[PDB]
Amino acid sequence: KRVDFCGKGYHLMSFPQSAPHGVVFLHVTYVPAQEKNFTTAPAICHDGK
Amino acid sequence: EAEVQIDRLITGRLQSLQTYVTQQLIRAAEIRASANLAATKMSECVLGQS
Repeated sequence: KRVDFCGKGYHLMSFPQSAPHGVVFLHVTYVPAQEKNFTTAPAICHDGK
Repeated sequence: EAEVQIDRLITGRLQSLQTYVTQQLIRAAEIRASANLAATKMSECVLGQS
């Protein structure tokens, strides 16, 4: 849940692999794109509520 | 005798330099640890919520 600890972006899982004198992690991340603009409001008034 | 005096001076100065280098190495290790902690805090508390 901590940001920028395993990979860059939201985290899904990881797989380890061995090395001659170490370990190599393969992290699977998730990255959004293809945005829009829209228009927003914080709340909606109706019947005084 | 000049070889003897120069040898004494050289070995003393070399020992002092070695001690200084060792102290610098220890300080560098400590500073590296502190900077790693600072980088972790900056990356996790600023770009997100803890």
